[PDB]
Amino acid sequence: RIGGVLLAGAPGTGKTLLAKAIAAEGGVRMFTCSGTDFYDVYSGVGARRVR
Amino acid sequence: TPAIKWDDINGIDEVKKEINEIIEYLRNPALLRSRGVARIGGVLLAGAPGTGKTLLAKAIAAEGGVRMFTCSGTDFYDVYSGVGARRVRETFDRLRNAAPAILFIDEFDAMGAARGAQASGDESASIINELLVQMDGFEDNRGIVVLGATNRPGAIDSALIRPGRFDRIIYMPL
Amino acid sequence: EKKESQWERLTSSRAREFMTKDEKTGKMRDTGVRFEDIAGMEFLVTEMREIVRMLKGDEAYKRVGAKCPKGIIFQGPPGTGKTYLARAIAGEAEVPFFSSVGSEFVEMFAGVAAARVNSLFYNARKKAPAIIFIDEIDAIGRARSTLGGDPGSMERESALLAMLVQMDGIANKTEQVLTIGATNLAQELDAALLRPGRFEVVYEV
Amino acid sequence: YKKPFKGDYSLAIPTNLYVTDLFLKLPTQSISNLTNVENHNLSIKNKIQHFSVLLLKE
Amino acid sequence: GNKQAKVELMEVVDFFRTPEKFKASGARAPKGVLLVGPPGNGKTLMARAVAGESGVAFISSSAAEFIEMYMGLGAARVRDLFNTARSVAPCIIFIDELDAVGRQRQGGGRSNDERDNTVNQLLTEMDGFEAEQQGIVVMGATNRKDVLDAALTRPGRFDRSIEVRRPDFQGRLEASLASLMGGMSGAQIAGVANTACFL
Amino acid sequence: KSLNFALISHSKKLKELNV
Amino acid sequence: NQFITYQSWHSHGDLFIDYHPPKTFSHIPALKYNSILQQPIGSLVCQIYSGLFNKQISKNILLVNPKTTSNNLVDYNVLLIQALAGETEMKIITDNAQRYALVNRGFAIGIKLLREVFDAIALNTPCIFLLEDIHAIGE
Amino acid sequence: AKLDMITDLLVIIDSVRSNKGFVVFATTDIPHVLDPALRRPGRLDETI
Amino acid sequence: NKAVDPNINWYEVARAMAGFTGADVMGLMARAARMAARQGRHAITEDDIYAAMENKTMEATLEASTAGDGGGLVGGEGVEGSPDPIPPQLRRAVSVYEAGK
Amino acid sequence: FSTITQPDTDLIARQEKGTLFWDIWADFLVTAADYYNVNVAALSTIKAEQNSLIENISN
Repeated sequence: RIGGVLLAGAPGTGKTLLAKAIAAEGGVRMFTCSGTDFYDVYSGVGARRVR
Repeated sequence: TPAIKWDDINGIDEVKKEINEIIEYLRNPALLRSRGVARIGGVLLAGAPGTGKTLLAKAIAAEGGVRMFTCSGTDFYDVYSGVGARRVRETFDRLRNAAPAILFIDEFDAMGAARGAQASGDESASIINELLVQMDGFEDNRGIVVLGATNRPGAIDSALIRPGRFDRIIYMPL
Repeated sequence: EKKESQWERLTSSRAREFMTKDEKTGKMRDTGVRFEDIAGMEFLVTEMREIVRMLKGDEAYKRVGAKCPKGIIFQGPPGTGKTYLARAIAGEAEVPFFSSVGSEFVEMFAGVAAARVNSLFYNARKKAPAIIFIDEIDAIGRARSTLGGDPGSMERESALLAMLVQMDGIANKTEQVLTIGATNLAQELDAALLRPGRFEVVYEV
Repeated sequence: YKKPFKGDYSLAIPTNLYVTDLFLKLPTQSISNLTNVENHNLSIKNKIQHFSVLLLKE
Repeated sequence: GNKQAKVELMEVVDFFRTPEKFKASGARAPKGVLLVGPPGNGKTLMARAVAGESGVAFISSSAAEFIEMYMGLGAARVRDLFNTARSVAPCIIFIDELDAVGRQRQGGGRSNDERDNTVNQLLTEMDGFEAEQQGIVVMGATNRKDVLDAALTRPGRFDRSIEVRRPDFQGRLEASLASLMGGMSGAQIAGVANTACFL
Repeated sequence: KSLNFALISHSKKLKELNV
Repeated sequence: NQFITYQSWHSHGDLFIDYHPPKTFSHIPALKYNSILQQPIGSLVCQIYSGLFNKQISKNILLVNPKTTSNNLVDYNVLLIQALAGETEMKIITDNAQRYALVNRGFAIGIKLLREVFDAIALNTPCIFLLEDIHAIGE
Repeated sequence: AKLDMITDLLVIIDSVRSNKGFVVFATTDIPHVLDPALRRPGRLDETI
Repeated sequence: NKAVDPNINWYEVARAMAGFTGADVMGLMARAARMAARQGRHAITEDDIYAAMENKTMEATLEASTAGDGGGLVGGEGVEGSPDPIPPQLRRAVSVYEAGK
Repeated sequence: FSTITQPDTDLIARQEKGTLFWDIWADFLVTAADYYNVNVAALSTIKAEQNSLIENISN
């Protein structure tokens, strides 16, 4: 597998639109999240959320 | 339910009319509606505590010939999560039974505040949600006035200020 | 019969008792200091002697309805002798004395704080008339600093709440229990201890 | 300046700031002719911007 | 050596084990020693020597170890340490790095509540309703003279302001050479000696 | 406070107490 | 009195859906003299009365009432939105964005609360969300 | 004060367009301090 | 997808939209439909899109020149510093200004 | 709907006995308050509940 892909450019130019178009072409549904969401007030929780 | 007259109070002159509004609301509604006051529930008493307070509210009840209930917001929420919601629920049900009444809550900043230096989790949210729904409506609080004593009205959340909760506010001067 | 006993051991009777016989040997838990070794604060000594003699059942001022202050706060800079003054009031009052510290009412388990202050006050109420001394009440009576979700902040708030309730209790009729709190950071106290019914006397030392 | 989407609200365009000052502020006031003052009739700004119990607390 | 602190340490061990002349003169007891000075001049070694001269036990502890994320744990540890001290009857209590805990109890931040509790517990264990008295001396070690609490530096808890500094000419003689290595502490002196031996 | 009939009733009441 | 303040559809936070407020556009005579208000407010009212607002795409509208009112003597933004909901006889859910201005231990609990609120209001359609003081969190 | 809440408020406001049936009214008295990203299309752009 | 007039030179319009992202374009077409409704049409024209760009610029300036008192810049309001029928001298001055520019 | 979504026998019987216990004979708070209460720790096994109960019987 090619694997992880970095999407870069202007702020919010084509990121979610491109991801949704890719998912629609692949016939799958996104599971979108953020790196800010992978955090909590305690330690050892964000890694568990990543897993 | 606890057990110097109103004319024995002389430290206030102008706000005596605003308190007289509460006397006339408890003694004769639909006269208060003819003066534009559709409803009056929560009334906040602010200023320096120790002056008036219980004396004021007792005089209010003694001039309105009406059941008087005393509670402290300190005792409503101590350590128990979710229990305080049922506490204020049962309080308001008892009040709706004995219903002309002047429930007086003391130390309103125990429950009338928002998140801050206390652990604001499920406990304060549940007790303030129950206070909001019991003060708001649906369960008709006919003849029920809640006099809340506070020292920092700006510390009272934007949930109990919204028109229809505790909109009326009385400042006790010196 | 074991978990309740363990909870009682953890959250009960965490103080010291004075001017009573020892529970194991019968020795009188005395301090040895009276109102003669604390010379230098004579007006406050006269005030504390008046408080003690009024607590002992004086009828000289009950005709006018005078009421003995419920709580008494000793504030001032460190080293002025508030502690030695409290030992002198212990040795002179001859009443069951309950000595504790504000820092002794702190634990990591939720409930302990309130249970300890409740139990202390309850023992005082049963052994009436009694004098309670909590050195450095600012560890308990500290005001809320506008922000924070600390477990210590929870414990401090709960210990406050319980204390405020036990304090307003004594007022009602009740058993004529005098509580004394000595501290140096009195300005770091909350907005409720100063109120009437509560620690209504703040003696500046 | 006055572009459709590029110069919308940006505080980097000085003319937008002049427009806000002109339409929301009370004149401008010029430089004083006094001594021991900074530019106007004012001193230097603060560098860093921000019972007995109540008596001691205050 | 050890600046002029050795006379004070002699006084400490003398009224610890054999008062005699102090009881004849009417002096009761010092009840605290606050060693002020930079680290590297044997601040803990002097207290170890005082305990060895007085024939009492020594337990190594510092104020940083009392800083625990469990609320009340540091105050409980301080209380337990003083209870074992009273059980031992007598000993010497050493508290190291007092500048990390006992500093300016004014409040602020969610890291100083337990710290203020520990300072208040230390205050009520050093003084308070008389529960220890006796021949018990508590020694603390700080690098600054007065940065601690006013009650902690009050002369009823730490009533001896014994100060040590870098060794002088005779101190460096004891531990032509002192002209060359004059102006640094004994730890750096020992490091210089070890480097010279390594060369 | 706004312009409603409660204000007119209050004005009439104040006139009656001052008549 | 058909004006009721029931809890959310999920119920047992507490979204506090407000049903049929007792307000009309006669409460605002300042609406008929505002050229800006007429098109969006009339479009919303006619979409509601036609039923199309049920099946329309959700939209966000910013309201600006400049800070000149003394204290909180009847805010005209909430007055206008309550008049819209009362004239249309439509559920209105109000909230303040100050209550979601929470950052603790490097984490924003108010963001999770606002996301939960925005996902919960998706179920009580058709309705009018009224998020006041968006400047408190959108600084 | 960690102001990472803006980049999540942007996603929260942008998620309303996928929804249907309701209308959101965000009120403010100070639109100048509002984030210009929040004024971008797909977000709180329409202003009355 | 939606209803627009087919006689639109989308290149010339996109030339006028130099410096835009794609969601910006989307929202500009939405407010162009709003301007079409304002002029009284269901279809969007290039005139409607240009009016949408002008409306965005004017709204941006108006939310910098009314934030607390304002004055003059927003005429036609029916309140204090805003006569509703923009006077003939004022509209003559505005026309002369814009014609000179 | 209003008739079928009404309390049944269990809920109605738990509404009168519950009222009688926690609402009618919970007025003994004024009695035990004028004689002696501590409350709070009057939960669990404080053993003052027994003394208060026998004092209520003795009157």
